[PDB]
Amino acid sequence: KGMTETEKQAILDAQLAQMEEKKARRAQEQLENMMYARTQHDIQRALQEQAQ
Amino acid sequence: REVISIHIGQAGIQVGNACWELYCLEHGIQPDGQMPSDKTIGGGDDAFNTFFSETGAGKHVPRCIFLDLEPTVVDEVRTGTYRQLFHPEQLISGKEDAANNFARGHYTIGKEIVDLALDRIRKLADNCTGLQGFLVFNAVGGGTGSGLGSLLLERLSVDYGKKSKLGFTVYPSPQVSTAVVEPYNSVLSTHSLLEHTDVAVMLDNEAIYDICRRSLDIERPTYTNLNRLIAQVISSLTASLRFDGALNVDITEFQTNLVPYPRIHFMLSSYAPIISAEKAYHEQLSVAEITNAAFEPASMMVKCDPRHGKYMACCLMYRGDVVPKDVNASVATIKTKRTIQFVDWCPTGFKCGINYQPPTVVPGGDLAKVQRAVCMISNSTAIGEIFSRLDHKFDLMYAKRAFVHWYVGEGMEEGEFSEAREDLAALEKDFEEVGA
Amino acid sequence: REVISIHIGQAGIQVGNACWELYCLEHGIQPDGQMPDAFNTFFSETGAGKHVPRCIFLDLEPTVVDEVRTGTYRQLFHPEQLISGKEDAANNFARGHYTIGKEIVDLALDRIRKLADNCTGLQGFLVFNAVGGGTGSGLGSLLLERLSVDYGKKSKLGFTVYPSPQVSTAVVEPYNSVLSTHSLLEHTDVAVMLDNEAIYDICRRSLDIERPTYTNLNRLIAQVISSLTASLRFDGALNVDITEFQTNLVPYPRIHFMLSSYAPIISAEKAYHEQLSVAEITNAAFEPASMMVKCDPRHGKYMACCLMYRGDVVPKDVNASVATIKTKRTIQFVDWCPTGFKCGINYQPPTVVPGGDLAKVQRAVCMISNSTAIGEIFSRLDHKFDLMYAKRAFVHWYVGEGMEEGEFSEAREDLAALEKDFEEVGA
Amino acid sequence: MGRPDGANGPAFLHAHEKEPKLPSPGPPSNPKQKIRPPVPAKEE
Amino acid sequence: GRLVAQVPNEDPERLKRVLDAKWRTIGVDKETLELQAQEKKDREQAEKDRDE
Amino acid sequence: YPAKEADPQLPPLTGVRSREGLELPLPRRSLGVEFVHKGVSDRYFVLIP
Amino acid sequence: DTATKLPQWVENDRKVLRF
Amino acid sequence: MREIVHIQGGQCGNQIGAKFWEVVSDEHGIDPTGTYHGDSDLQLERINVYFNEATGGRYVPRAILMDLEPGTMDSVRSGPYGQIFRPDNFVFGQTGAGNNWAKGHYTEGAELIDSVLDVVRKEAESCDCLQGFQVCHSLGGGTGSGMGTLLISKIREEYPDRMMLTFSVVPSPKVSDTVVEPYNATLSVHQLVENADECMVLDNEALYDICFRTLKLTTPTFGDLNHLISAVMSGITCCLRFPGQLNADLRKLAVNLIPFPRLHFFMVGFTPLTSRGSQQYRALTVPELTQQMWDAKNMMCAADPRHGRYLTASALFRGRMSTKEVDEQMLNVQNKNSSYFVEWIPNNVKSSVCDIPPKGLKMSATFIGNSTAIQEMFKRVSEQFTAMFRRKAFLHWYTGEGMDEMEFTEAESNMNDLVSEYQQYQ
Ligand SMILES: Nc1nc2c(ncn2[C@@H]2O[C@H](COP(=O)(O)OP(=O)(O)OP(=O)(O)O)[C@@H](O)[C@H]2O)c(=O)[nH]1
Ligand SMILES: Nc1nc2c(ncn2[C@@H]2O[C@H](COP(=O)(O)OP(=O)(O)OP(=O)(O)O)[C@@H](O)[C@H]2O)c(=O)[nH]1
Ligand SMILES: Nc1nc2c(ncn2[C@@H]2O[C@H](COP(=O)(O)OP(=O)(O)O)[C@@H](O)[C@H]2O)c(=O)[nH]1
Ligand SMILES: [Mg+2]
Ligand SMILES: [Mg+2]
Repeated sequence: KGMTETEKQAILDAQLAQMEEKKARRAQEQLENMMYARTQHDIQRALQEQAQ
Repeated sequence: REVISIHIGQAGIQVGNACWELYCLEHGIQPDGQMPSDKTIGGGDDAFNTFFSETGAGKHVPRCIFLDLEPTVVDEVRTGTYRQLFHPEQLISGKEDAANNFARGHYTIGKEIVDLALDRIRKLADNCTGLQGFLVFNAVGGGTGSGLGSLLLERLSVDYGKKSKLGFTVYPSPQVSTAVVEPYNSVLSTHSLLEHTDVAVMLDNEAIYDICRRSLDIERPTYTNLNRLIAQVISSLTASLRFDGALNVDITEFQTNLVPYPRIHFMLSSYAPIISAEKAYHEQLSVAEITNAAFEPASMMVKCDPRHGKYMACCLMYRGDVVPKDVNASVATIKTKRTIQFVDWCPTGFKCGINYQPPTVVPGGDLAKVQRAVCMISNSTAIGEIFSRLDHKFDLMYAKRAFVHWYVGEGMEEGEFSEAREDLAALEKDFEEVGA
Repeated sequence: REVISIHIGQAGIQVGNACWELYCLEHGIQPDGQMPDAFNTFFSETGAGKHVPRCIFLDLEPTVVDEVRTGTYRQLFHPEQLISGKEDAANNFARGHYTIGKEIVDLALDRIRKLADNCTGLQGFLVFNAVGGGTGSGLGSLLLERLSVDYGKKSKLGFTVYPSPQVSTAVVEPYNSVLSTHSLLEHTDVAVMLDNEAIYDICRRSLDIERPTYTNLNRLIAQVISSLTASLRFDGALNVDITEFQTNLVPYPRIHFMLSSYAPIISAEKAYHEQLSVAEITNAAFEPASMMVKCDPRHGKYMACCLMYRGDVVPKDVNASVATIKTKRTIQFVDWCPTGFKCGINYQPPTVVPGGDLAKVQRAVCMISNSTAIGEIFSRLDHKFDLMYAKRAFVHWYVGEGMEEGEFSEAREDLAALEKDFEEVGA
Repeated sequence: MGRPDGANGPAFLHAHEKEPKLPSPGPPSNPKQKIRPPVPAKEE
Repeated sequence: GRLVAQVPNEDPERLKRVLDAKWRTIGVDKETLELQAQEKKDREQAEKDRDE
Repeated sequence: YPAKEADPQLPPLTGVRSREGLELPLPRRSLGVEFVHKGVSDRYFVLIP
Repeated sequence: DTATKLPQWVENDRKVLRF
Repeated sequence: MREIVHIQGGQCGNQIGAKFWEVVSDEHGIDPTGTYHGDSDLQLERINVYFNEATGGRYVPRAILMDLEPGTMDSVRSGPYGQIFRPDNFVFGQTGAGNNWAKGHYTEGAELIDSVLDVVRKEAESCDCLQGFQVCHSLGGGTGSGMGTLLISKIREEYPDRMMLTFSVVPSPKVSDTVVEPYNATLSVHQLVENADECMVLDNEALYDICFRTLKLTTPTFGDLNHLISAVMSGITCCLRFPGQLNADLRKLAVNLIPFPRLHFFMVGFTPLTSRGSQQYRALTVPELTQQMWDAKNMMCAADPRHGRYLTASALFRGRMSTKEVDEQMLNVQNKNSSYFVEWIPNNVKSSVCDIPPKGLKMSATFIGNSTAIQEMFKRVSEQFTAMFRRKAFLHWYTGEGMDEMEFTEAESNMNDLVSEYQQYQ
C-alpha cells in the first residue's frame, strides 16, 4: 500500500541535495571559464612581448 | 529468466555503455565486477542473473557483446573505467571502418566479422539457461549498424528463429542528420528490419533534443544525455523481469499484446516524468498527470504527430509507487478522452504493468529521483507517416543516381535500390489499409 | 471547487502581480511557497509544503515577464507557467492575432489543458486583459476563440479594461477595442468593464492620494476580484457561486457587460470620523462617484443587481437596505425586472496589505450591476472609431499584416447592431 | 552569406515604387459566425 | 454556506460579534487605524526626503 | 564515467508503526466523562465519539 | 590501484594448517 | 532577445556615434576599458541589446563605423571610450567622396558596400532576434549621406520585416556648410521616403539656439551638440533596456506615430534642459517637464509647430512618476492648444513611462512629434534645388559620376508630391 511518508521525505531531501549539486557544478563551470581566460591573457601578454 | 544484449555500431555501443552503467548502479555491482553485499532489497535475490552471470566466486560478467568495425571506441571502452568488468573477448573490434556504406558493411567486412560474432553469441546462449531473448542496439544511419547489423539479424533468425528479438533502433530525424547517404542506408536496412526483428522501437534524435531542451532545460546537451535517457527507458521496460511487482510482464508480452499482425511492428516510445531537480520540487508527481504527459506528443522519443494517426494498441509500464487503483482510473480517463482516438478493430487497447522498485538515478545525471515513472510504448500510423517522409528524400537523391557508384563498387547491384523502394511502398500501402 | 486565472497582456500580469500578492497574504502563504483547505480553489499543494498557484502569465514582450521571474515571487510561481514570446505585438491587433498568436497559443492552450486536468471541480475560467494593447486584445481574442471551441459552455469571467473616453495612452486603441469586442460579445460568458479614469477619480477623491500610480489601481482591482471570489474561498452565511452570475445577471445571452463598484474605498484617517454601517455603504455602492466605470447610470435603467457583502453582516440589515433602495426613486429599475436584486453574504472580512492604502475595514460591499449606461459607452467609442476610419488612418498596418477592410466593416456594423439591441431592451 | 560583390551594385528608384497598394474594401472570406442568438423583439 | 463550510453555525466568537448589535452597526480596529495613518504619514515623509 | 557508488536505499517497510502494541491498539476509543445516571449510578457519557 | 577479493579457493590454494 | 545594431556613416555620423556609445556605456556602468563597474543588478540583464560579452567581462558595442577617410576614425580612436570597438567593424576607404553624392552612391559604394554588407550581416546573424537597425548620418555630406543611403537601400532589400531608425541632420541656409547641400539633401530624401521606416530629423541651427538660450553655455563645442543628440537616442530606446510601468518598443512607437506610410519625418525634443544657474529656482514635477517639452523653442528642428498641425505625438518619460499626472498633463496640453492638433484623430498623444532615470537626474522626458510643419523645411530645400537646377549649376560633378538628369527630376517629383500630401493632411 504505497510508500511511507518517511520514504517520501528521504526522496525529497535527496532531491534537495541534487539541486545543491547542480548549483555546485554551475559554480565549477564558472571557475573553469575563469581559469581558461587567465591563461589566454598570459598568452596575449607574451605575444605583445614578442612583437615589441 | 535471462536476456542478452548485443550492440552494433558507434551509437549502439554508446547507448549500451550507458545502459550497462545504469544496470551496475541498479544492482550494486562495483566496476571491479563484484557485489560487496548481500542486502539486495530489490525484489529478491538472484535478480542480477538476468543481466550478469555469476562466475567463479564473487564475480559478475555482463551478458552482452559490443561489436564494431572501427577499433577506436572499442579500445576507448577497453581502456576506460570498466576494464575489469566486461570479459576481454566480449568486446569485438575489426580493423577498418564500414564508413557509411551499407554494401561495405554487408558484403565486405561482415563476411569476416559476423562468423566470430555468431560463434561467440552461441556460447553465450549455451551458458545461459532460460533465455528470454536478444535485444539489439543499433543505428541505421551508419554503415556498421546498418549493413552488418542486418547481416547479424539474418544470421540470428536463421540460427534460432522462434526467440524474441527486440530492436531499439536509431532512425534518422526529418531534418537533423550527421550523414548524407543515410536515406540509402535506412532503406537498405529496413528491407530486413521488416521481416527479421519481432518488435522494433524507433528513436529519433531530434525528439530527444527537443525533450532535453524543454523539460530538462539543458541548453547544450551532448549524446551522453540522449544515451542516459535511452538507458533509463530500457531499464524501465526490463524492470518487470528484474524485480517483482504488482503486475509483471515479460519480453513475451510485447509480442503478444502489441503486434496485431506480423508485419506491423514499429513502436513509438515515450517516457515520463522527464523532469529536472527544480521542476521536481515544484510539480506534484501523481499518476494522472504523468499518464497524460506520456501521451502528449511533446514527450515522445520519435518525432511524429499521433493526432494525424490512430492508436493500434499501447503498453504502459509503471515503476515505483503505483497501486492498480489510480492506474485504472487514469487509463479510463485516457480512453474516454477524445483528442486521441483508437482504431475500431481494437476496442480495448491498453496493456498495463506495474513494478514496485522506483527508478534509480546516476550521480552526474540531470534527472531527479522521483516517486514513480511511466514508460509508454504504443503502435500507430505516425510510423507510416515517418516512412513516407523518409521515402520522399530517398527518391529525391535516387532520381539523379547520386552516390550509387560506391555501393555498386562494393558489390551491391543497382536492382537492390529498386526492390527496397518497392518494399517501403508496400509497407506504406499496408499501413494505410490497416489504419481504416 | 477551483477556478484558474489567465493573464493576457502587460496590464494583465500587472494586475496579476497585485492579485496573487493579495491571495498569498489572505491564506498565509509565505512568498517562498509554504504555510508556516480554503486555499484549494487557487493553489495546488505540491510535493510537501509547497503551493503553486493556478494561473498562466502569458505575454509577448519578455520585459515584464522576467521581471516577475526576478521579483519577490521567484519560488511561488511554477517556472513553466510564465509564457513569454520574443517580439511584441506592439498595439497591433492583426499582428497579435495572426502573426505571433499562431506560434504562442498552441503552447498556452496545451499548458492550460494540464492545469484543468490537475483540477477536479473546475468552476470556471477568469481572464484578465486590457483591450487597448495588441497582446491583450489580439491573442487574447484568439485564445478565447480557441478556448471556447475547446470547452464551449464553461463560464469565463472576463475582467477587461476598456480605454477611457478622454484620458488615453494610445492612438490605435479604437481600432483594437472594436476588433476585440466582436469576439468579446460572442465568446465571453460574463464580462466586467473597468475603465481607468473612474479608478483615478476614486483614488483622488476617496483614498486622497494626489498621485496614484498603476500599483494603486491594480491593488483595488485585486480587492474587487477578491470580493467576488471570496464565496468560493471563504465560507459565508449565504454564498453564491460563479454560476449564479450567469443565472441572475444575464437576462439575454448577448447582454453581459456588468458595471462594477466597491465600498467602502476609504482611507485610514477619514474612517475615524465615518459611522461605517451597512445601510450607507449599500447607498455608497450606487452613486456614480464610486463606480469602476466612467459612466452615469442615472441615464440608464438597471437590468439587475448583484451585491457581495463581506465581514460582520447578517441577512437582516441587507434586507432593510435593499428595501430602502427599492423605495428610492433617484435610481430606477427596468419594469420587466420585478425583483431586481440578488444579495450574498460572506464571513471573512477583507484584508489589508503592507503598503496598501485601504483601512482595515470590518464590512464591505461589492456591487455588480447591469444597465444601459454601457450602451452609451459603446456608442461613445463607436464615433471616435468612425472618425479615424473615415480617412483610412493606420489601416495600412493591419492590411500589411494580412487582413482586409471587411473585418473593419463587419466589426463596425456589429457594434451598430449591439446599439440597436441595447436601445430595444431599455424600452 | 550574401550575394557576390559584382551584384551588390545599386539600382535606382521611382516615384511610388515602395509604397504599398491597399485594395478595395469588400466583404471578407471567413465572416464571423454568430453563436449567441439575437435579443427578441419588443412588440412580441 | 452553499459551497463551503469551514465555521460552525453556533461558533462562540462569531456569535459574540453578531449578537453585539453595536459591533454589527459600527465596527473599528482603532489600533490598526492608528498604525495605518502613521504608515501614510511616513510614506509622505519618505517621498519628501527623496526629493530633498 | 568516473567510478560511482549508488545512494543507499531504505528497507521497504520503514517509517511504519510496529504491531508490538502499547497494551492498547492504535485506533483511539471513545473519550468521555463519568456521571451518575438517573437512578443507577456509575454510568458513562461519551463526550467525544 | 585497489586489490580485489579473490575466491576462497584461489586465495587459500595451498595454505594448510598443521597440528 | 531584442537587438539593435548601430551604423555610423560619415564624419557627423562617426562623432555622434562616439558620443552615443560614451553615453550608453555609463548608462550601463561599463568603464572605457570594457569591464563592468556598476552597482545595481538592473544594468546587467539588458546589455544584450547593445553589446556582446566576449571573454571574461568584455562588453564590445554592436556598431559598424563606416566612412571613406580615417580622419574621423582617428578622431574617434583618440579620445576615451574609443578603444572599445572591435577593429573588424571599422570599414574605411582610401579616396573620399568630397561632398559628392554621386561619388558616395555610384563609384565608391560600388567597392565598399560588399564589405560593409558582410560586416553588418555578420553582426545581424550573431544575434537571435533583430529588433531593428539604427543609422546615424547627415544629409549634406557625401560619404555619410550617399553611402548611408545606399546601405539603407540594400538593407531594406534584404531585411524588410525589421525596424529601421535614421537619425539624420538636415541643413539650413543660415547654417549652410556644403554648397551642394540641396543636391545632396533632395536625392537622399528621395531615397529615404521609400526605404527608411522612420526618420528623426535633426539640424544644427536649432541646436545652436538651444545651447544659446536654454543651456546658457558660452562656447558650445560640437561635443555638447553631439551629447544632445545622444541623450535623444538614449531616451528613444530606454524602454527596451529598462523595465517600466508602460513599455514602448520602437515598433510600438512607429505604429502609433505613422498614420500613412510616407509621413515619417519626426521632429524631436528633450527635457529637462536647464541652465546650471536656473536649476536652483525650479521644481521637478511632470508639469515642469511638459511645459518645457512642448515649447516651440525646444524642438530640435527648424520647424515651428504652431505654423502647422501636430498630426501625432509621443512622449517617453523616465523616472518614478505617477501615470495620473502623466496622462492628465497629456490631456490638458491637448485640450488647451486644440487647434494645433488634427481634427480627425482623437487623443493624438502616445505616452509611456520607464522607471530608470538617467544617472544624476530624478526625471526626464523625450518628445517625438510628427507634425505637418515639416513641409516648411522640405520646401525650404526644394526651392533651392530647383533654383540651382534651372541653371544647371554644379551639375557636371553629378553627371560625370554616371547619374543622369532624370534622377534629379524623379527626386524633385518625390519631394514635391510629398510636400503636396503634407499640405493635404494639414
Ligand atoms: N542517440 C545517439 N545517436 C548517436 C550517437 N552516436 C552516434 N549516433 C547516431 O549514429 C548515426 C550514424 O551512425 P554511427 O553510429 O555514428 O556510425 P556507425 O553506425 O557505426 O557507422 P560507421 O560510421 O560506418 O561505423 C548518426 O546519425 C548519429 O545521430 C549517440 O551517442 N547517441
Ligand atoms: N488598470 C491598469 N491598466 C493598465 C496597466 N498597465 C497598462 N494598462 C492599460 O493597458 C493599455 C495598453 O495595453 P498594455 O497592457 O499596456 O500593453 P499590451 O496590452 O500588452 O499591448 P502591447 O503593448 O502591444 O504588448 C493601456 O490603455 C493602459 O490603460 C495597469 O497597470 N493597470
Ligand atoms: N551635430 C553635429 N553635426 C556635424 C558635426 N560635424 C559635422 N556635422 C554636420 O555634417 C554636415 C556635413 O556633412 P559631412 O560631415 O561633411 O558628411 P561626410 O563628408 O559625408 O562625412 C554639416 O551640415 C554639419 O552640420 C558634429 O560634430 N556634430
Ligand atoms: Mg560508425
Ligand atoms: Mg503590452
